[PDB]
Amino acid sequence: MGASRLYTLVLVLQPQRVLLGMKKRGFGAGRWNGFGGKVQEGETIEDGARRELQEESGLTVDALHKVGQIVFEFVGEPELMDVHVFCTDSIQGTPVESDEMRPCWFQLDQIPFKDMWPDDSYWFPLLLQKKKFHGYFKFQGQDTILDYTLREVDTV
Ligand SMILES: CCOC(=O)c1ccnc2[nH]ccc12
Repeated sequence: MGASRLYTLVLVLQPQRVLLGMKKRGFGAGRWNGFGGKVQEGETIEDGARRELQEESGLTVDALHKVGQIVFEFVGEPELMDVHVFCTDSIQGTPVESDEMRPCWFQLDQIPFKDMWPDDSYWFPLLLQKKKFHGYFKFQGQDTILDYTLREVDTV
């Protein structure tokens, strides 16, 4: 309940590896993550996903697929974060470093969960298993999960 703000998150997932970026500034700096950000006025959610992927990594894609939705609450912040998660295996181009992100490929048994947001350990396996999901995570600061829910869905 309450006003929420729209965000995107894009995971480039190939058969034996996944592309992540080391966030170089701002919110989440110092952690590996997918590519994304705030959705702007005048663009769809999926347009916003492609825009952030191109700005942060130089990549474009043929198709994005909806895989999940995660709602974040941060203690003492008024806006909830409504994050729409997408995947793809159809990249056009070679990934390149930006002001915001330094991209690297990881093997699927070497995903660096110790240096990622702590909710990723819960929902990433569902992404890897190609299951669609709805998550909720309540955070105190950037390290501590106070409450969460997670379930599989038919419709994202
Ligand atoms: C795209 C904006 O997503 C983020 O703000 C965020 C916050 C907390 N855990 C997270 N895990 C992955 C992303 C993420």
